[PDB]
Amino acid sequence: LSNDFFGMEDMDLYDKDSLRYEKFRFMLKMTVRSNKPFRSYDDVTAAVSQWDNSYIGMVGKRPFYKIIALIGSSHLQATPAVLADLNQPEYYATLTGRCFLPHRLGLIPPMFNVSETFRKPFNIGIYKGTLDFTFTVSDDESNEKVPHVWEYMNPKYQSQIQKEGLKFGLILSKKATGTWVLDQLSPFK
Amino acid sequence: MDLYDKDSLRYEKFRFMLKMTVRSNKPFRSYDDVTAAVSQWDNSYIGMVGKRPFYKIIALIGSSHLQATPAVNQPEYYATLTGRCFLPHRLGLIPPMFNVSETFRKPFNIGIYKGTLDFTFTVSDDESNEKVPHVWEYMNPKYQSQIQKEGLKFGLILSKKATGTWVLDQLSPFK
Amino acid sequence: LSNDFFGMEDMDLYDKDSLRYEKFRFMLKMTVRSNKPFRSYDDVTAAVSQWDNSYIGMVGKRPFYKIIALIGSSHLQATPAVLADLNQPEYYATLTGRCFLPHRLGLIPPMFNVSETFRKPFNIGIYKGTLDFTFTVSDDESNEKVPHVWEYMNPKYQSQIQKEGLKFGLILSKKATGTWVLDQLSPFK
Amino acid sequence: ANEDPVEYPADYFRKSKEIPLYINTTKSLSDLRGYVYQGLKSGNVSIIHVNSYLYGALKDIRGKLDKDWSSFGINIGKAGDTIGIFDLVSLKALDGVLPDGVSDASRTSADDKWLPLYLLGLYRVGRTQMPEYRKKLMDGLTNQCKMINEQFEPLVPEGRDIFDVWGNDSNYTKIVAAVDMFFHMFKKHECASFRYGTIVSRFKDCAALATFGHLCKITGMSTEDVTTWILNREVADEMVQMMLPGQEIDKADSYMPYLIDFGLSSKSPYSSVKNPAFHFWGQLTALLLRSTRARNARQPDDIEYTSLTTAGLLYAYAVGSSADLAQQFCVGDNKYTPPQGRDVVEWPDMMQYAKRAVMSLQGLREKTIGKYAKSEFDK
Amino acid sequence: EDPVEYPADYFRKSKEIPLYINTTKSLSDLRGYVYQGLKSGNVSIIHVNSYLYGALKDIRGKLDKDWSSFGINIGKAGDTIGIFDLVSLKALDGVLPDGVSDASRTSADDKWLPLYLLGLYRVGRTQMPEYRKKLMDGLTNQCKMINEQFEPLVPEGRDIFDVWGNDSNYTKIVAAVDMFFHMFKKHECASFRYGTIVSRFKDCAALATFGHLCKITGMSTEDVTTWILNREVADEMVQMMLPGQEIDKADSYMPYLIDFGLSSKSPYSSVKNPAFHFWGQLTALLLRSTRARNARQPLTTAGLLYAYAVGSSADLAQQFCVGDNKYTPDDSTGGLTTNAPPQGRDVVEWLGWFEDMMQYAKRAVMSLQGLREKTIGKYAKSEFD
Amino acid sequence: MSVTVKRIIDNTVIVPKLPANEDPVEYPADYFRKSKEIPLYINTTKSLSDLRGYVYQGLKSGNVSIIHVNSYLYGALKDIRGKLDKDWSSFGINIGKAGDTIGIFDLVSLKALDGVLPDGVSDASRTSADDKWLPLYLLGLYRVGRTQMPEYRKKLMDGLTNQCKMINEQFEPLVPEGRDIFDVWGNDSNYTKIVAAVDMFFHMFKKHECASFRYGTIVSRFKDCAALATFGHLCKITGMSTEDVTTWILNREVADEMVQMMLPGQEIDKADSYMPYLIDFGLSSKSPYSSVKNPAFHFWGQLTALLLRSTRARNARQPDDIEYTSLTTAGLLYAYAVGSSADLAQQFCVGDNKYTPDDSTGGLTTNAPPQGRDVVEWLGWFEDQNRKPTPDMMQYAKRAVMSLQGLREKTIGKYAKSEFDK
Repeated sequence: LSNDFFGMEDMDLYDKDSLRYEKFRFMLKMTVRSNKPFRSYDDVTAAVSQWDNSYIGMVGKRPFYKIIALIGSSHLQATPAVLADLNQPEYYATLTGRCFLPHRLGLIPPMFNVSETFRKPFNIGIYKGTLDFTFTVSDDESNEKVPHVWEYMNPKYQSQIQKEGLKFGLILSKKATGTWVLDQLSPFK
Repeated sequence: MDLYDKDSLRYEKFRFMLKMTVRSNKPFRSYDDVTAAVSQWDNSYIGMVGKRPFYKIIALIGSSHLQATPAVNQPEYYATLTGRCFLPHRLGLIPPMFNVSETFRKPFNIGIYKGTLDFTFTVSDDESNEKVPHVWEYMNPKYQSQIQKEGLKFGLILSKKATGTWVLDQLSPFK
Repeated sequence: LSNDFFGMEDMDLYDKDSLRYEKFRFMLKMTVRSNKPFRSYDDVTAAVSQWDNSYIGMVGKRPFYKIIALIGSSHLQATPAVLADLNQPEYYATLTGRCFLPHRLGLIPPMFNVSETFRKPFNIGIYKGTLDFTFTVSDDESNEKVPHVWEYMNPKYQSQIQKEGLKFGLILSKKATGTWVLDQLSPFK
Repeated sequence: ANEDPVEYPADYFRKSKEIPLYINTTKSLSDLRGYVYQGLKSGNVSIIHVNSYLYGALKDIRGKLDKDWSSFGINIGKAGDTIGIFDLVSLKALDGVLPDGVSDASRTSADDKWLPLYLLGLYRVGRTQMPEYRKKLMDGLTNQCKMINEQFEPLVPEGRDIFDVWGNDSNYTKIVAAVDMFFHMFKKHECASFRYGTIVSRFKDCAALATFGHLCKITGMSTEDVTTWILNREVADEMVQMMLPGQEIDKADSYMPYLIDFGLSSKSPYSSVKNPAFHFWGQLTALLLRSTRARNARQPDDIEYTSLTTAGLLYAYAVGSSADLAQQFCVGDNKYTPPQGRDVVEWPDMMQYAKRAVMSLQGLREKTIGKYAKSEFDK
Repeated sequence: EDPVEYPADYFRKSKEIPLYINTTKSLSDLRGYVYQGLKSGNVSIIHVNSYLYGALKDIRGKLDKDWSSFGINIGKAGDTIGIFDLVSLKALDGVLPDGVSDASRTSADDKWLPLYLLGLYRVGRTQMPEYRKKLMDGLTNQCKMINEQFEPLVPEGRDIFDVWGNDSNYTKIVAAVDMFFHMFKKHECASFRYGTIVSRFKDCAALATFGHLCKITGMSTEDVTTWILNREVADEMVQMMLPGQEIDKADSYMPYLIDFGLSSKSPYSSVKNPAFHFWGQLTALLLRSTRARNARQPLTTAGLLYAYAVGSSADLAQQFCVGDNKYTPDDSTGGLTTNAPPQGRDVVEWLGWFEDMMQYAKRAVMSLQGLREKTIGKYAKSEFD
Repeated sequence: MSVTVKRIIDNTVIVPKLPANEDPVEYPADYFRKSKEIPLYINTTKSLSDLRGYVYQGLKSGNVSIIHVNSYLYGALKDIRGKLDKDWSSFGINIGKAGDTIGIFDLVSLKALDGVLPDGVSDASRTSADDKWLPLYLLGLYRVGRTQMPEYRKKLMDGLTNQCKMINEQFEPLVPEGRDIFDVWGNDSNYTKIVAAVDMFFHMFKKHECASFRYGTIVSRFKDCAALATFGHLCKITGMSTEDVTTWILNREVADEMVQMMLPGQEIDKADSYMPYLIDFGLSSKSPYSSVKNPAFHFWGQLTALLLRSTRARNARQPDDIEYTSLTTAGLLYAYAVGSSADLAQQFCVGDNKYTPDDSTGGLTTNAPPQGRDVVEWLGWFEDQNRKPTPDMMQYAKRAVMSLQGLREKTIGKYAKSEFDK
């Protein structure tokens, strides 16, 4: 910061963290395979948060990809193979809609309707396996009202969201208005 | 060595937040096992380096204040601590901290016990002029040989100044 | 030194031991063959410390190669052949990831993504056998925060890293915060 | 006004005293390296990102000037001060939106060795429009890059060429021409291999001047004497528009050879489309004197052919049948002595000479000088 | 005839290939379903599709290179990929048949039962009892190579598997399996290529005979297209070679353009490309090719001219030289005006010569013992002998 | 494409392209650029004795699993013995360095197989006398399971039995007379990787005390490289320098076949390299040096070698769907050039005595054989003979193909006797 070196005056367009809403529609496909069923959402988040260990996909959508992974992990419904002993359990989750996310990560570069797939393994100790993703995060220049991004996660899961979001790298801060805002990501992510 | 308090005692006050969560294969037997399971929380420390000693003392207070959930399938422990306090430490100047939370999880392999951990640490600076309580009464310790030894194998090192104020000496992980 | 001869003033870039952090990803493979199983980890350090008796490898990675050898010796898990009486006990260990090593060895030359194998028999008296190595130490310009290098050793072993880490020729010290900074290698080595 | 009026570099430098370079620099070098790298593999790299990365990776202030490098009244450097690539073009900030980017975080700092060279080579590659020359240029580029990196897995896919549009972006052409001229000034630079893929920017859209020089070099006739042979009554105006005084077209280390890539001139007067008759005459004359260069140049259209062929045949016969053989160096004394000369005023056998010159050529070229001569002077 | 549909048009319309299956059943219940259906000859197509999906979820198989095709991001060189990772998966909105579910069948299905189900797909496409019996015997040998008991499930008759090809989902599954095992030839389950190899280049006999012609004439594809004549073979070839169809890439969606449903009418088919198929097969037969003896007859002058041009006028031209010394003596009485074959392969020169072949056709066709009805061999024996 | 193609009704391009009926060639260099190691997936979660019992009882009962045999072969072939004398760098891979002992699997990367391990037929009465002869037998079945015909497989089995009996001397045969299971072992990738690694390791160390294991794995050497092998055989039978031979190839498909055959960055001239195992190691799924991918050169070279009276070129299978006129004419011309007009030129000289008499009536223009080996001069003679081979060439072919009793069906000898013996 300014205490370290000389002459790092910030731009006056956005001072430091000027809040703004980024309208955007999205699409998601997700498939998590594990050797044992996930006892709680804790292990689910632990296994999923390693999807971007080696990030090759589009970088201008990385926070949005993180939040879409968060909603996918929230909505991981099981399959008949997740029963007692049939095969390796294989979870599945798809979500499609439009939402606006208040964030302070700076002006986001324009997005395009391009699909991105991710395939990385995970090893959180007790559990092992791979993942699967299909993001379609693109800008929405229309003016139709959209539901809030945090509304899509039902409160039945996520006993408290302020840390479930952090598990995937997000940084949240409740404005006491009821609309969570994404402050930044994990260090240098 | 420096003339102006190189490695002398330093009083640092902070605002913290803790959400302890420990899981094990079968219920814990002794507090030594609890310490052994917790101490492997920073096998791959990614968060801020300057906040490491404070994080270890917060993990220590979480270990001291661990109560099992009423459900105890697998034993799922839980704890949550928050308070205002100051730390006397001999680690020199520390970088300023911020009001940001950092996540933690490492599966502990202490032999008999299998499980994982889940931390929620929000240690932040506090420049308020209000007098703040000491960290060491948040415990439930025995001042004779317990708090100096229960937290010792977390890497913490304590000393005697004859005043009764436990001052942090040095952090000694895997040593 | 300056007490001996005339005009060996130090440079103004790094005074004597200007501490610096060198972020770097790595990879490691290990294979230790022996006539008898290693009773204690100290014997393992003794058998591996001479892995560079005749050194052909890298200079800018030689301290890094030593620390990688130390981390491999720390995690030298046994094999089913190590059981009562099947064959000679063959050990194996592999580690991959990224880390930053605080050291006072001066500026390091830019490292490349190149692998070098190492082979050398060892004779620590009672124990015979050879070694095997494959390092992939190289720079990492990404801002991605990395775990501390000395953290990669589990606290289960190495009751005193000040000497267990010194068995390989390193000279350790403590930064008065709980982070170990590499002073230098064995003197004149 | 079917063809735009010719613009001279002197007019541009009188209008503006600097060459702007609008780029976006609000990105770290590693971020832009990953951007362009993953775009090259994905075949969807943006021009803004590649220009920004090219600026960020070619800031080599190394290169010590030995002599003054003034050109068009520009104090580029003064005989001893270290100079970089972009100290010869004015740099500004681009106003626009920066695309997302696909940056890879695992890309180390091994880019300056070979990646700018590849990115500049794709500029020269993206002008052939024909599979054979494009494939051989790709082979040469891979050979050049493997000489430095030695791994070089090709980035751009085999199909779906996205680098043909890069030439239509003014900023990319400015960067590539600046790199070319900087490495032309410093031949023995350690990064001189970057010249591959940007030499096409040297004397670009100046084939008429190139064929004039070739004519002056193949006949051995003085460049001041060759211009006396201008005929046909349209070559005269062409040659006059070629040699306007204040252009420094004879200066190698000048801004002239990049009058179109730097944006100095929109329509280069020295181009072949704007100079059809002179190019046709010079190339035909060079072919009639057995020059391997003058068998691939395109035969210009919309110009009369008979008079140019007659003039070229006359000059070729003058060169080939009238050797000079005149005393030129004297030791104190002993100086003195078809028209058997090369003077312009002095000047079936000519068709016989043309037939002798044009026969025995294998594999002619469509629409070029060689095939036209074979169909015209080989009856 | 339906207009030709190209795979590029479909992939422009949609960015994925949907696979509609009903997966609301356990894998064991489905193995019992399909086993008892096959033994009783009363297995449903929905049940067999669901079981085929359930027993072929082998994520194993590590890609070594990028596998892009038609702008579809299949994989990147190192990430493990499954059979169904290259087709989009959906949920079938339909009724699930009751079934004959069993319980005594252990977990011995992934070894040989998908092999049986995919092989019967190829079996139910012949309609020659002898060829069908031979294919069934080969299928039995292939399955017995894995489990070694393999009592045949489908009875001697009762070809319920004939209708299996009508269902789009079954064809999509079998073609996806063929693509996956063609990409991974050395897979441990590569035996499944039996029965699904028929999906490869299905309904594309015109392209196959084009390749056969280019392989049998020695001339490049660049030069064979110069010899097209008759003004229907010409635009036939033009419509065959649309640029963005990606027909020269092996690991692409093109060969399964009809099983994946990418095209309703395959442009490279025989009923839509009759004349070029006939011409190529006739020429290949005149060039002594055993393959050009059985294709159904859907030009003869052009084929005979090309066959005489390529089978008599051998090239024998210098093509590798040591630096220099390359040419041929053109001054050694190199005449070109005679009543003899041009001794070359150029199309224009042979056309000028046209502006002995009976005997050449006779010797290329006679003694062609063992011909079959509607085949090009019978046509050539009746016409060119 | 080569150049553009125009159909003249509207001046439009067609740009034809061959269908992907056969997979394109793959070079080992591309694979080694993609990956810097050769993975080998095995299941090592078993003891050596247990795996030995597994494989022994499976072979005796004819139901041995591929995972068990692969794991046992890894366990019994961990012989680090074998001291390198020189460097063994190949395709940018440092196997060893001039003095360090290396093992069989030190040249292939080792991983852990992801799968379930079969139960097995574990036995405990079999002692540790396995490394002497059991890997030999297990590798010999790999070569045995490629004949696909009993009258050769029986000889191979007898040879393997003798090879193992020379070491163990009891060796009751394990696999029954029928009921083959080793036919499938070729399909598995890890088994091929292990067998090829063993073959190359014992090829580098010929004088090893366990070099007998080369039996049963020698077939992996230059596997599916029939075109390269026949090119070498042709270069060795014609006696001409290997570079002048390639100047003689004709018919316009042999040239492009050759170009794809010897792309420079393939390292096909180094014996201790990964190239001969491009398909067993998985370096290439479709070997460019195979005969199915290279039919024309294989056919032409085999025919030429047969016309030069070579015993090797009488059993090579005649490729299908290729020209049998132009290639045969070119091969006959080559054979008449080399086997009739011997070069026979002065080679070494002592200071002087070099040249040949060119003034002693050295006429050239005649209706006689060129009496040389230059491709251009023989080609000029042939085109002066209007590309119609002389009856003397027919007589030479008849002399070189006659008396060839006991030919093999579908092979080159049968075609030559049916064609050049009218």
